[PDB]
Amino acid sequence: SGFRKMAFPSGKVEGCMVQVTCGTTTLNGLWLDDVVYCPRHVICPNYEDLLIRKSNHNFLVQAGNVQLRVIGHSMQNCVLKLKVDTANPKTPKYKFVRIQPGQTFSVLACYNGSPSGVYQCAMRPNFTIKGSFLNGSCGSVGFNIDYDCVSFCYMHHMELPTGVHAGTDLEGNFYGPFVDRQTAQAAGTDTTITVNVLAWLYAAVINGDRWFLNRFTTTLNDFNLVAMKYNYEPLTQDHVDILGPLSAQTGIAVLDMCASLKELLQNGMNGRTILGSALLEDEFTPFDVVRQCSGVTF
Amino acid sequence: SGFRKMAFPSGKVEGCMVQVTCGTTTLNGLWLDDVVYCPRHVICTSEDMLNPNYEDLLIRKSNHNFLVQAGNVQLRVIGHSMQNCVLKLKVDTANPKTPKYKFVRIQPGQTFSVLACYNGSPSGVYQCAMRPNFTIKGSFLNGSCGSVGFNIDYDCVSFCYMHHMELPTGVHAGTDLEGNFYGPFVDRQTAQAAGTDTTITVNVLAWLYAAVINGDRWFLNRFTTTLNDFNLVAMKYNYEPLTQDHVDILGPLSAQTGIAVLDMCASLKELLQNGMNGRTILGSALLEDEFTPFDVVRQCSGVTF
Ligand SMILES: CN(C)c1ccc2cncc(NC(=O)Cc3cccc(Cl)c3)c2c1
Ligand SMILES: CN(C)c1ccc2cncc(NC(=O)Cc3cccc(Cl)c3)c2c1
Ligand SMILES: [Cl-]
Repeated sequence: SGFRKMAFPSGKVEGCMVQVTCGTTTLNGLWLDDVVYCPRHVICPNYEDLLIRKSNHNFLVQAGNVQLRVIGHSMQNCVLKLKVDTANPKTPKYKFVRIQPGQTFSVLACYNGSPSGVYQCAMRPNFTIKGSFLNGSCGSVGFNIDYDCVSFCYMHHMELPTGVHAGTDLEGNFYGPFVDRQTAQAAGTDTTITVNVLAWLYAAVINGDRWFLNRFTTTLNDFNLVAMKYNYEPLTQDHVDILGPLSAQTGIAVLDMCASLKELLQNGMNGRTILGSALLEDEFTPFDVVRQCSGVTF
Repeated sequence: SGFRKMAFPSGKVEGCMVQVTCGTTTLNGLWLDDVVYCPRHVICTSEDMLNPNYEDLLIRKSNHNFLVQAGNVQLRVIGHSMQNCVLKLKVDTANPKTPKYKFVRIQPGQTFSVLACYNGSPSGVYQCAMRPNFTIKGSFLNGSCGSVGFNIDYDCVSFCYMHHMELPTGVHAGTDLEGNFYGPFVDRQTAQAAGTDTTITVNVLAWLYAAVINGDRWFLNRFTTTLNDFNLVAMKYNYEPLTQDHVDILGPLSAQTGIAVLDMCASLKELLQNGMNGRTILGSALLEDEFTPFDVVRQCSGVTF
């Protein structure tokens, strides 16, 4: 029993974190095989013009107490790839994957190439992440683990004026309409991840919290008309299908759980909590709920 | 900016997790140097749990009855001893991945990271706090026994908890790494219930200072209070008493934000009376008590927004 915001074990990623220094800027790099990946703003913009002026020895890469030798450099979108003379002996089995808004991942926050903490978060529908990052955190990475393979999905680049964070996949493509430069950029209006709130309501039922259940059902169209009014993302048939296993386990149809959610939006919690929360939680996917209520190991 | 429930990186602990098997029971062990630490109830059957005589059950076992598996490698047990509610299995191989470590016993209100494990394989990491009633609100399924709680301030792992059991309310009970239980619990299937839980007042105050550091001041007021008047009001909402030690510990956060501890106590009193009125504090609609003053200083910026 119990339900916590759980991150993947970070060990396989900790063994890849390095410190990258260029001039006065120090940030984090990800060392996989003989390449160190880091945000291209470490050279700071006309990034090709700034990069052409740099030589290999201008990039100082430190792995623990060992200085790595940079033997080449190239840029891929907003990510700088530093070829080093030593392959990381701790390189895990890995993939670079681009995630969708609503999907969750673990973040290993780092400063000076040293991991300081791990937390779980979700890619918001406005493509920002509500992270916890201070100056020096750039280059910290987001990941998921499937079996023994680490899927790297995020690299931290910047903090927006509202305190939320923006970054790229490991191929340097930003999530959201953001650019790596000091300009007037703002996070768009955010919405609630509906399929994740539904998954969290199923987790609450599995853990013995059923006060919000009712005898009613709804159509997908009527639910979406209600959901649009409360700044909730539309629920698609794909979301209904994905919630199938949780529906079969608890005996509560997806549209029956939607009728519970509709009543919670229209009337509130009335002084009650669900899984120790007074707000509807949207940072657990249906897969996260099934995994945490089954004990899958890595 | 931002404020998350943050756990320590778990790598140094993952390299210590092993699977311990005795008869039909399989649970987790912590392999440090040449010793595997695990809950002594691994030697029990479910029938034995009502009134187990661990000394009588242990004397009947030999080294080769304990199967220890580290990854895909079987370790050889060359000795065994019991220390309180933990079993210490001497093995013939020292763990090459043994980090710099200490065994520390924590007090209620202290936080720590938990690496939940099944069959010696880590599945997840989360942050939690030792409740005032000595239980932890964890997330554990069957097979999680032996999973450990820890802190990693600098490069040294301080092990503070080993998971032993789940109480009827769904909360969890366990021991320090010397086998002494936190709370009035026993590793026995008997009528045991968690005592009435309370809110960790000093942690809620630390979290209110974190909110001010991050730029939010809506909950502040023009009042102050005495420590005694604050405690009289706090006890009525099931909040732990705030001691002079707690006031002293909050000193640095008070100096950084410019808000006296008893001035922040007056804001908390008002929050308890009024509720949040549709507002949130650091993205939460409830008063959060699982961040210590030390956690806030470690996570938050040194410059107040
Ligand atoms: C310095 N400061 C108070 C913080 C605090 C917190 C910060 C958290 N994350 C990242 C930071 N870094 C940046 O956003 C630097 C930056 C500026 C312009 C463009 C880009 Cl791509 C990157 C933080 C910076
Ligand atoms: C079996 N099951 C549904 C769960 C679920 C969840 C569980 C979470 N933690 C531990 C479990 N294990 C125990 O509490 C076994 C036990 C029983 C009586 C006394 C002792 Cl010392 C140990 C869990 C067991
Ligand atoms: Cl302590």
